[PDB]
Amino acid sequence: KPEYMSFGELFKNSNIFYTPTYQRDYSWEDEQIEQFCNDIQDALVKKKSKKSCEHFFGGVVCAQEKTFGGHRRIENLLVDGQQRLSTIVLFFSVIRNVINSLNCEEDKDSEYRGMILKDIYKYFYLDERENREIKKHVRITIGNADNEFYQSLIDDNPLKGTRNSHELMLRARKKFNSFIKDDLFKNRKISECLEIIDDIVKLFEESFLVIHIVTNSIDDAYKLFTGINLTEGELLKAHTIGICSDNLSHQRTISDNWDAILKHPSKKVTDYLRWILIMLTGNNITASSVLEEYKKTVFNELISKSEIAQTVAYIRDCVERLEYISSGEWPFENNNDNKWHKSKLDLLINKLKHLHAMPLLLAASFSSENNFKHIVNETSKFFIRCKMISDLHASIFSKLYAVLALRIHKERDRFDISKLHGAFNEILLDKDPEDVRFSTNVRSLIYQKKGDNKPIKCLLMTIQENWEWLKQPCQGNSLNRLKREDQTIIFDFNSMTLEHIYPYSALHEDKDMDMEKLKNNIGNIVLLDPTRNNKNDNKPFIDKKNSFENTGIGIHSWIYEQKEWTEESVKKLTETYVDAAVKVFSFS
Amino acid sequence: VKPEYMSFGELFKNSNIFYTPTYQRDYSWEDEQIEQFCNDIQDALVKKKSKKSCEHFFGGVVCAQEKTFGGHRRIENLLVDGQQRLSTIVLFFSVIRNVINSLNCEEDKDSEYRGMILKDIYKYFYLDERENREIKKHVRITIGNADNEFYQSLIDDNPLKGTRNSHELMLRARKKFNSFIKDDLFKNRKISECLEIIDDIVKLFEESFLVIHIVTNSIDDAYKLFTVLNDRGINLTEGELLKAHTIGICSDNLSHQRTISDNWDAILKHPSKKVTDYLRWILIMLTGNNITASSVLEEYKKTVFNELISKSEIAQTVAYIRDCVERLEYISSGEWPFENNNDNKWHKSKLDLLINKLKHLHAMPLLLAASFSSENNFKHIVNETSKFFIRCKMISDLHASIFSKLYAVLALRIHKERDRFDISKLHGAFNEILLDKDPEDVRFSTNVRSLIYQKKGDNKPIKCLLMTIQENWEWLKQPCQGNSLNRLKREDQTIIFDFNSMTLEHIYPYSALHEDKDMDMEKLKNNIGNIVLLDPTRNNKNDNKPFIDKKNSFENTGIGIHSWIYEQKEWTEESVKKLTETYVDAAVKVFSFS
Repeated sequence: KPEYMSFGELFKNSNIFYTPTYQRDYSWEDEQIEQFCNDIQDALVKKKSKKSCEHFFGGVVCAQEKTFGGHRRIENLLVDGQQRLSTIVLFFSVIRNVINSLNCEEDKDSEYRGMILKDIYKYFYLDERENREIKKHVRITIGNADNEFYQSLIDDNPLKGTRNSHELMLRARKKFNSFIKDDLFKNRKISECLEIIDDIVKLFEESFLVIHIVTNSIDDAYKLFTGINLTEGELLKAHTIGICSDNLSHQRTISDNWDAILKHPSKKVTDYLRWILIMLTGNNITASSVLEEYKKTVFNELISKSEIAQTVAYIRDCVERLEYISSGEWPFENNNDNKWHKSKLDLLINKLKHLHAMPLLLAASFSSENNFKHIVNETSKFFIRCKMISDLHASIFSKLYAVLALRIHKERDRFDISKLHGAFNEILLDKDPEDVRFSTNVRSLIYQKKGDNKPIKCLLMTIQENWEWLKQPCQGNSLNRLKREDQTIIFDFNSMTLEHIYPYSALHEDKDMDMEKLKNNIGNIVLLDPTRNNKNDNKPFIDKKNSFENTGIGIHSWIYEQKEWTEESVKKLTETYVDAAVKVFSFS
Repeated sequence: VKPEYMSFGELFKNSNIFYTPTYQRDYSWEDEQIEQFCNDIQDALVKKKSKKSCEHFFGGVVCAQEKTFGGHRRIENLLVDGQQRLSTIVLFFSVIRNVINSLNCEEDKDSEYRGMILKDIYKYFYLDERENREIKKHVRITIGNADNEFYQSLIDDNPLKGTRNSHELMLRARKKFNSFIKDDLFKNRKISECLEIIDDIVKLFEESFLVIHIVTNSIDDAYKLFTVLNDRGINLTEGELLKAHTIGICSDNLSHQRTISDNWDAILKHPSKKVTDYLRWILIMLTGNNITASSVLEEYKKTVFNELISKSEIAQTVAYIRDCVERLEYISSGEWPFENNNDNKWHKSKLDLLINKLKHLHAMPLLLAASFSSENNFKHIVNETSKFFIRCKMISDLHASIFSKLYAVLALRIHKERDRFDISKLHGAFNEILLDKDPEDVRFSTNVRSLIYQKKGDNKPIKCLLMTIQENWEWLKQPCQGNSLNRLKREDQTIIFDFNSMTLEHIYPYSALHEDKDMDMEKLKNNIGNIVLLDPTRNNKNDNKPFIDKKNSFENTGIGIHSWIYEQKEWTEESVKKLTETYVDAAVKVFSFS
């Protein structure tokens, strides 16, 4: 059935290729350039026996093809594949330059070299006659920052080179020379040497294929895979400037702000833009539709008052913050010690990798620093209960955080914390009526023999930090809990100690054969004190009691009181945990 | 100059029969995918009231082979990308069809506008194969083993009861489509108006909602078109693809097919990214030749899953692949892989640093191979690698390819040598790189020298440095011996620093009161020569006041550089210069492997 075409065919036909405006810099590194050569050689090797067909880079995606509006005969707005075609040309400039310097005394420069040279002419130029003049254009033109220098490389008279991409090209060529001269020519006579290049020419003609896909617009091409060449950032840079046509001032402001955004690499740009939008709109917009939604909501004509110019600058500022918050780091200046909350932000996204919260936090950062502080803290507690302890589907977070994120964006410092609780509370009533699913889970928590034990550690740590408020006689309201919570201790999971009250590993003297069934149950587990008290304990309860004498951790009191630790005392702690778990992870 | 497209309707007007590949992944769209599917419909409906309503959705339905000569129905299509979009159209029409089950016999529109629109839309559900004697109408979309049972039932409006999370998603999708047409669209509309929009719905899926049908040559090829950067409704990964290829080799010994099939099943439990990442890091370990993401499918096929290796080892490897995948589940998130009974907390903290705090994923093939070595060899690698990464990436900024070969080769050597590997190899390996990229330590040295305190960050670079010289201080001081193995033996493991509670003090004060504000010194204030770590426990810094009124901080403390600082009379530009050199010197010694 299917129709495929070789790379030669792409250049055989009268095609001219050119990149989009805002085409990203060349990005092929040695990993790509080696693979490009080794692909060749596998197929040279296979030549001796079996087939060399390779479906290279299936898909050279083109966005328009004007036969009367071309650059020369058929313009192609290359959306994906530019690198490959670009380098292929580069590679052939190397084949031409190596060959041209071969000795070639007898019947080669006379014959075979010239026959090879006409067959690759097509990778460099396309001749066209108007009357008596043979005007001839180049077959591929790359990004604006690069093209000038690339062309230089193809003319084998390179320019100096002003940036990374220029260099990345220079190395690929350096590598190509080594690949032909050293790795393929090796030790061979000119006739043996041409024979192998004639096979390279023939590979690109017959064996190396792609699917040539034509498309109606840049956006449609782009939609085929929603980012070596174009991100949403580049498309928005373009759209956004195109909106500010008359005002040549607003443009330069915008171009600059986008360039600062586009510096950062593909994945992070797109992910930031998504998060930013989710905030602004208050909807869990899907990855593909981000490009579309940006234009419908944030960048449009009713919108289009050169507010867009302001918004672009707002995007940058958001990006500058996200570089802190995406890596778990505090967005505000360091003076306020604020270490305890700083420890939460790190926990929340470096340790538990709860990125969903991002638009929340971003919007939070545009509120007050106290707000940010409380939002981070609480949003942890939520995530812990909801997905560390319970295993709810993450879609719980999607819609919740988006409205919140939006709320906070409008309300800023007049945003009040209580909104967060009610918000969290709603959701938790719906999915957990009487704090009964949360409870059953906390109850069925087992210590892990291999983990860092995040889920148990999160639970203990947090109740401990909200212990004082647990034992305050009445009300225990969540807003009071947030005012009267312990921030003096910054718990490190790496140095946290999780004690087995009935010992983890007991020998014959310690016995209790059917207490062994009980160990690992949460009820047989306490957070030891990491305050200077040093937890070098392996023994039975009676022996190891000094561990709980008069220490900073709340539940240690009642653990001391026990003359012995039995099946029943395990049940008695389990419920104490399960209880405070509920009061401490509930919201009002 | 005109490019080809086709609508979802044209797709279905032809005599197509769409099916998924074997092992096609479970249905994965959630409320954000469907809330978009719907908002797409209404905007086009709102744009119908003025301008054009064209819209290129899921451009790129990609089939793998075609047969019309002899078909189950006329034309059969193996879908490798598109299924999920096409499936929630069949779903969404089934929902319109039950919403035209609202007004029975009602006023000359049933046989006119309801019987008609039923048949104009009949096409998404069944394709009438008239056949030799008996009419055989088949369903026009099939979606791989897990769902198809439950799915077929739902469109019919005779739903089964869910057994998987996927089953719920479709059930939610149905339920949300219900609500849309009745509450968003039909909301106070004369049923004449209502039919008018149901009708104008089909017209979009006829004329306005386009795609690009691509026909590929093989499944591999269809997948190659997705080699780079697509993330929604993944129907396959290298994992699923590899399961077929590996089964296809181990077929005529069912013993292997069952053990194989169940392992990949266990593997393929994990979400696709983790799967393709894990698969690469293992291949790298198995070859010692770090290989482009874009080539993992093939390099698995001509290396560890070839025909000359068709020795039933294949099934043992696939099992091994799963051993690794279990391990990688821990290491990947910085969590210790061994039985954590034997405390080893300090090294645990270094793994969490390396993977969760500094994010040096490049190391996974190395870390993985080491986990198959002694837990000692593991301990030491995580340690020494964190040293090398701090040096090369956090302080210096050598480009990440440096690591790519270095680790690939090391991971093999560790895989091959196992528990009788010796650390001095890892040091040598590291040491060769530094002899190459930084022969006389001058690059690393100046980078250290020009480290500045950050007004906003966590200061991870300066912290990585001061903690690490701090932790190796009794070795920096000893009557000099200078051996990397020596350092490793003598190294302090008694404190476990938490970046969140670690304190960086400016020796000349951060914000100095004018009475104490020397101006030449301010040009230095944030330079590392004026920065020191503080005893985490014990003393806590709160004070931005002058050196002299501030000397109590260093007196009899746990951290070595304090002794010298205590000994000063004043804190001059000259004393700064001196410290810089000390830090530069400590670094060069603590961060080398000779």
